Amino acid sequence: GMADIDQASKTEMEAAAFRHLLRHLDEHKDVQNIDLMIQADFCRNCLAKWLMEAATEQGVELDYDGAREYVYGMPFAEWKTLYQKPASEAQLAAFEAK
Amino acid sequence: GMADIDQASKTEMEAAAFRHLLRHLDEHKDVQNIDLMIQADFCRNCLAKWLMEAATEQGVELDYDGAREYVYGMPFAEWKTLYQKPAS
Ligand SMILES: [Ca+2]
Ligand SMILES: [Ca+2]
Ligand SMILES: [Cl-]
Ligand SMILES: [Cl-]
Ligand SMILES: [Cl-]
Repeated sequence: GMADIDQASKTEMEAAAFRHLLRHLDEHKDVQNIDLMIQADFCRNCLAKWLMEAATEQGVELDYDGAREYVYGMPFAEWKTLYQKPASEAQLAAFEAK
Repeated sequence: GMADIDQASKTEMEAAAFRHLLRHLDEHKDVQNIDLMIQADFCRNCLAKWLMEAATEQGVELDYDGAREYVYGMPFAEWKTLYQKPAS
């Protein structure tokens, strides 16, 4: 199991799995952040925030724009223009519900 | 940005963010795998499969039950009996 694997390999595997998640989300641009928030309490923006937190743990610098640019594969502003639809009344309500 | 960070730190950050997502999902055991499949096209089993694929990349064995035990924080059988509900 995981307990049996050397730390360096485990870190590489967890890193690889994270990058896989980024590709998956990039391949499903129809999957909206507000729906991720409603269903699962996280979205692409949270992954960017979590990277910034990890940057602090590693003594390195990453700001939110840089983190988002990495997560989205381009500047957030461009992603928003090209791909994002604003929330529906039902999504706002359902977000307000949770 | 991310391209400016040394490779070892960047790897550590990606791994940390993956472990954060695991803790997040463990904190939301209410969030069923079906809803994740519906809304996001992946679920906890997917994360475990991706970890299996990453193990192969690293020249180590991690089988599916091993991967799921890690992702879920306990054997999947036990998780299914305690947390999984039939789909409405
Ligand atoms: Ca990407
Ligand atoms: Ca866990
Ligand atoms: Cl979105
Ligand atoms: Cl957003
Ligand atoms: Cl489930």
